[PDB]
Amino acid sequence: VTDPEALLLLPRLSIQNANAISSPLTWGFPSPGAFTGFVHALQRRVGISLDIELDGVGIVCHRFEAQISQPAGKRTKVFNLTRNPLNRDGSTAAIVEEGRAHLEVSLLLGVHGDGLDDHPAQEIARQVQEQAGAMRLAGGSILPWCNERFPAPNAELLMLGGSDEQRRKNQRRLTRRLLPGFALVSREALLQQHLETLRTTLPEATTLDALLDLCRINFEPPWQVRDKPGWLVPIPAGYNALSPLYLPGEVRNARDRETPLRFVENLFGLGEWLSPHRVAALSDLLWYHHAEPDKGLYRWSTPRFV
Amino acid sequence: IEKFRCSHGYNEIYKYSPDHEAYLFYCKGGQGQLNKLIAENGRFM
Amino acid sequence: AQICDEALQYAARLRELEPGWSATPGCQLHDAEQLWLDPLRAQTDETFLQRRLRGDWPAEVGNRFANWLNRAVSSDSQILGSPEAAQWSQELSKELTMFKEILEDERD
Amino acid sequence: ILSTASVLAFERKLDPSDALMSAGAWAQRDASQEWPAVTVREKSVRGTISNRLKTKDRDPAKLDASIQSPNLQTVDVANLPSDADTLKVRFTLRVLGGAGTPSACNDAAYRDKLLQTVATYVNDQGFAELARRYAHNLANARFLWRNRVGAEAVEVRINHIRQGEVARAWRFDALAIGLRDFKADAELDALAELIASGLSGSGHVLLEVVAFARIGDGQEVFPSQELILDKGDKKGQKSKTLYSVRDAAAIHSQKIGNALRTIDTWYPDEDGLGPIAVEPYGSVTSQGKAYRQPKQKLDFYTLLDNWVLRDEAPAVEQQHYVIANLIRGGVFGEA
Amino acid sequence: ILSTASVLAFERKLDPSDALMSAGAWAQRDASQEWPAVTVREKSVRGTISNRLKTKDRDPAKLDASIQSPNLQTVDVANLPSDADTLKVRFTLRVLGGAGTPSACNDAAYRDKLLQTVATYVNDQGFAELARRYAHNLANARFLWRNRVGAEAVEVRINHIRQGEVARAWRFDALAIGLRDFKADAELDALAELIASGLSGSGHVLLEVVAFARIGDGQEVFPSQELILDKGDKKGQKSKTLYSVRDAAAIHSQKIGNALRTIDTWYPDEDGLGPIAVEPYGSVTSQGKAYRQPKQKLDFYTLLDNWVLRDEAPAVEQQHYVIANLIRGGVFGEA
Repeated sequence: VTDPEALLLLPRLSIQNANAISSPLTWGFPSPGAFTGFVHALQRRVGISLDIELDGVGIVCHRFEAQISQPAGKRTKVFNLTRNPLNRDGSTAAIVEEGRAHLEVSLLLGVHGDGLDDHPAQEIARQVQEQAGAMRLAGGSILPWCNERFPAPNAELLMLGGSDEQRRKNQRRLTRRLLPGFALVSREALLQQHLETLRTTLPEATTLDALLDLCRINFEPPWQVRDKPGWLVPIPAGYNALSPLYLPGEVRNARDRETPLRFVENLFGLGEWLSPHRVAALSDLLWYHHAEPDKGLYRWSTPRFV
Repeated sequence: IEKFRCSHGYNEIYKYSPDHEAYLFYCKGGQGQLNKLIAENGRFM
Repeated sequence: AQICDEALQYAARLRELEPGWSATPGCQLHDAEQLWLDPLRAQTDETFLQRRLRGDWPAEVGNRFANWLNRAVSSDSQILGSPEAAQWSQELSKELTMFKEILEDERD
Repeated sequence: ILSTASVLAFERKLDPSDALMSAGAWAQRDASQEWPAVTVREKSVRGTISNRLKTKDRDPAKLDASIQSPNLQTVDVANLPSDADTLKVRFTLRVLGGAGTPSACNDAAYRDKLLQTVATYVNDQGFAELARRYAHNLANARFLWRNRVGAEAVEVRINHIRQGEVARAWRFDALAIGLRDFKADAELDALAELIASGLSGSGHVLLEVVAFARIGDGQEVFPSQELILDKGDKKGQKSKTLYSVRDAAAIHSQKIGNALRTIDTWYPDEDGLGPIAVEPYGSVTSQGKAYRQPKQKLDFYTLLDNWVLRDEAPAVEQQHYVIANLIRGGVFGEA
Repeated sequence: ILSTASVLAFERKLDPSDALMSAGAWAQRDASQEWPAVTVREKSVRGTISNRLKTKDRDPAKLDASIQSPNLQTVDVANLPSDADTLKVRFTLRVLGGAGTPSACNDAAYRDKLLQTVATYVNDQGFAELARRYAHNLANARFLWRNRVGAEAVEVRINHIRQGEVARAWRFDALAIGLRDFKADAELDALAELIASGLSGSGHVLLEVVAFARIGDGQEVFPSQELILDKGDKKGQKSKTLYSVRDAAAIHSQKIGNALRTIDTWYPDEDGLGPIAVEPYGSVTSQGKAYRQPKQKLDFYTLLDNWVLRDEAPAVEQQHYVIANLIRGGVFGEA
């Protein structure tokens, strides 16, 4: 969509029990839809008051730790669960496996609007930080950095630079700040061209199979592993329609009766974990919302990446 | 030029190194470990 | 580019994580680096090491890293006689130039 | 049927020690108990390439570019002091005895046959040629390996050490006694009888062998040479490290032992090439040629198996060689 | 067929020692046995940037910011004392002989052919040109490498050391004997006959070479230079280390040997460029050029392989060069 007028940096945010179950096919880091919905919840809660439009999100993930455990004698992993309460008779309830993970991410969220000129930059930065302190990011509480050495503050970098050199200079200053992490971007063109080459190899190939080929460490005979460009992962890239769009007060047991509902299903794209100084433009690497509601296809990606 | 040399009475496997022109001590074992290492790494360098 | 990325990554996580680069002194720390102790020399010594690092701008780690990275190719006489060593050196020089350009701006 | 035992391990008779090389001045060798040791120190060498090129590197531009980036090494070097012209190499040698008895043997019948064979040898002819040749290799300072090759005068002093002190002293001119002839001498025969009584188990023999060599003031001496890590860069390469026990250069014990065993003048090839060391398939590493190959019937293994199993006793020279291999020690037995 | 041997190691004939440099005053050089040694001491140096810039550092503000921060070093330096104008450089040289025999050689047929080739050379013309040129490089103090270049008067004293004392003493004026002409003399032929009898194996030759040089009071002398570890900070770098054996400055033995070998006036390029050191693919590392490249048929390897294998004996100058390489030593032979 539209380009950001400024680039706010929420600092290293600790999330204690995020949803490690991203999707029915992927586990690990939470879905980027969690971060885009979080930024839209931030806009819904302070962006209408500071007259700004917080839009887009850059995911950095300084550290990650899934609450998993590899069982004895297996190559796979399982999830450490919680003990839910008993039922009304004292019987143990049926265990529903939820993944939990401890994250330390920082969010490069793009901000544009008329509120940039009305308030100081540090003022709106402190406002959205004090709002995000009372929120949750993927089902996990945001730990607010109390009584450590020093709180990591904000810096709203203005994307409009007086030069190209000043723009690259404070961009390099920001990239040094979010440097111990690993930026997550949407790489769907590489998945599409990998589909084309794999279809050239053997026809009627799905890009589900191209995704699966880009995930696995496949071996080749002369033995040599297939090289992979970068840290290629599968991500859930939004939802696809399974149902016609129902009326607000038509579907039974919705969340609300003023919003149209539609039964949907995940869409598994591809993402790439790269170091944040590779991109040379932090105006990119932001995850936006692309609905196109008449067709379905509610999805998120990083447009203007390459 | 053989990649492994078993010293037979002393139960030592010597693997050829190319930097210095000599064999160096690889592991212990006899003919079975020698044949298994030949099957894994291939002889004749 | 990836090996430069994780070298800068290792340097960054050491430089922000621990004060261990200035934990205990001696005679041997390979102190000409001055990148793994960025807040360990300026946030503690005000004019002793911070003015000895901001004007000097110690970014010389690129050529020592190139000497370490030169081991990665085989030391074959045909590999050095062919133009593959020339292509190797020009791409390595470009990537150490980028490592230089990111390593120099540590005083901002 | 009397097959060969699957294990045989013979322990090493003629045990020498690490030979500690110290330095000083000739004409006071008799006061050489406080001579300072030769220290191994580091110098740094720089050499142009001199190895053969493999017809691909014979481009003159590539050759000049290679010699413009020359090889920097450090080397361990050991020299005499600049006021000292004599190298004293002092070790002790134990002659144990009980040569044919193995330290391990599966077959009891083979062990009885081997013990009968060695005892038949010793009764027919004692350790009299073997100890004569060992006493020669103590007398001519062959254990001075490259420290002997240009020496002005070498002199060996061998003391038989009884309960605390010298019981009998020898003193030889190690250059008059050649490196290739086993002659007879009144003192060499006395040392031969002492090593004979040691190898026969009829006495405890411990010799203290001291060898002085006129090399020259500050010249290089050659201790035994170790093998290097090669974990670091190619300029502080450390291309050569030398042996030293405690800040004092030394020759390895098995190098002294290899020079002691150099008695085999009975190999089937030409005898003008001198004695070689007693080895099965009697081989010399410097020449890279294995005399006593098993295609001919003259290695240690076929001679021992013909002597013990099927009673084909070889000629007296070849059984001297077989018993010298039993004195040398080792594991002689299959997998 | 007679292919070349796979290993070929020749031991170094003409062994020099580390050239100890001490200091004193001229006209009492005859009492120069208690002269104090030249000590290697440290001093600080502060340098401006003076190397070439690669058209990215040619900004004036960047260059001024560079010259604002100068580089600091401590360097090892060796000077004469302020009351001594003469540098005495003293070493011993041991001439061994037996130049044809390799110390390690695989093919016995190649070894016999190479021995026959070198014996044919020695019988046709002994070590007489080579010893005359080695005696010149002893006579003119070429082993004083940079300590010779500004000296007012250089005098070399060479003593043949027998059983404990001087058998024959020489004394040369090393500046009248040039660095480039191998002329004839009365005393240089006596030294050439001595080095001839040493290299022929017909006698033990140990020369004590002492060279004096009028440099000047407190002037800098130039011992051999070690290489550094490069481990500490940019202020106390210790960027220069000088060789010393025990608190006494010294030139390396291989540097004295490279100055002694500088006899090769038979390389195909111009002979106004002087003699060079005897190397295979005869190369001077200062000049960065390799004379006797293998694209011409005048390196050591193709000359030796045409002489020994296929009997193509070269001109007597080239076989002087080949036998000078065999005196030089080396690791010859392929892989």
